[PDB]
Amino acid sequence: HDAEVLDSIMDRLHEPLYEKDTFDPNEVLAENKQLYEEFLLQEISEPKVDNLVRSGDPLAGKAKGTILSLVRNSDLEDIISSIQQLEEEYNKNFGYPYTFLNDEEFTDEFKDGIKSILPKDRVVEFGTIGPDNWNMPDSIDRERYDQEMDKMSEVESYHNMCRFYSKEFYHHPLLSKYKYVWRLEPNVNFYCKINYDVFQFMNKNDKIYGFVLNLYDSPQTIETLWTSTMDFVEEHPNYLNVNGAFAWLKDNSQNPKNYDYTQGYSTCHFWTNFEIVDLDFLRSEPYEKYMQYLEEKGGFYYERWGDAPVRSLALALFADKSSIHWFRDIGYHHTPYTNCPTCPADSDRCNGNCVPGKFTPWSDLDNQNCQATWIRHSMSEEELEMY
Ligand SMILES: [Ca+2]
Ligand SMILES: [Ca+2]
Ligand SMILES: [Ca+2]
Repeated sequence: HDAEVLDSIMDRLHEPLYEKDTFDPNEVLAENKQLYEEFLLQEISEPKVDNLVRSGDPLAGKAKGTILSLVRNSDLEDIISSIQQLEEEYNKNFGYPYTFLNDEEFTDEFKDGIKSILPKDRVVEFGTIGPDNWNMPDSIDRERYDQEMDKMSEVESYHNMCRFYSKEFYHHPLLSKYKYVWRLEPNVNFYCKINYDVFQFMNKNDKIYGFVLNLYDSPQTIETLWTSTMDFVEEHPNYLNVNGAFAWLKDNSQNPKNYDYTQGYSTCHFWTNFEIVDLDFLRSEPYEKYMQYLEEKGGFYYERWGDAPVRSLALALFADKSSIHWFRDIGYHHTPYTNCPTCPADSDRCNGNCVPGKFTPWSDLDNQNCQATWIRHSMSEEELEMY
């Protein structure tokens, strides 16, 4: 980068978005609820773009994409619930395959249970994760881990999962053939019909990532993630994209404590239990190098670094934010949050099982919402008018 542009990014990354003590977080919270509400109460239906691929168009079903679920055998019924909703609101008209991964061996009953609730011609693949692509690596000092996890109270397997979903899933052999994943978790809800091919929408409009919910994280899980990340970026300034979502990373105005705790990160992240992702990005040098650097720091184990903030940092820093799409139209819930859009009055696109704009039923969690920051600072001119 031109030194001036780069310098100006570095400056922004080293200072809070709003000067300390020039704002009251409670007023910021209210303003932000209001901004969120304006978007959520707007009547929308689908992206206002040219190229949407309908069900049965020649391009429908032709993206190299899969729906991906990381599961244990005991998740069978919960993942079935999610699958049925996904099929009902979207995939019954497009027929993308499912890929299931598990750190243990899948049982035949899991597999048959899955197959029994999908159409006969729906393609499903089940893959085990090699122990060496899951387990705590040798580079981690286990007693140091045990010590840190003693204080922090945890399941080792949760740490493995976070790491796996940060840096390994996209290397799984079953995924080598795909460019796109729609990540699906157990026990979620979808509320609204999607009548265009989501992957083709991504490809045709150059979106590398899609999300529905955007949240604050727990700062104690990621104590040195941001500081380490800052040092990484200073060693690889060429990985920065000039239109990174830098303000979103630096917004200290709603939860200034989260910012102080991390010494510079809002903790805002895409809530990755839902994600649509272009794997070219995760396979690209900046993302792979960042993952190797976090692997070397050990924070996946010495701290509790979630795949969400990790993914989000990399997306914010190494890509143009205008390529990150907020799927406002995908009504979605995973406890305790819901993205529930508003339809025109005559529309049956949404099934009526979510209350439009009701982010969570527990108003104490309202300040975990980071969507307003995303709207205010990260949405490109195109994204702002896209619905
Ligand atoms: Ca400067
Ligand atoms: Ca620095
Ligand atoms: Ca430094």
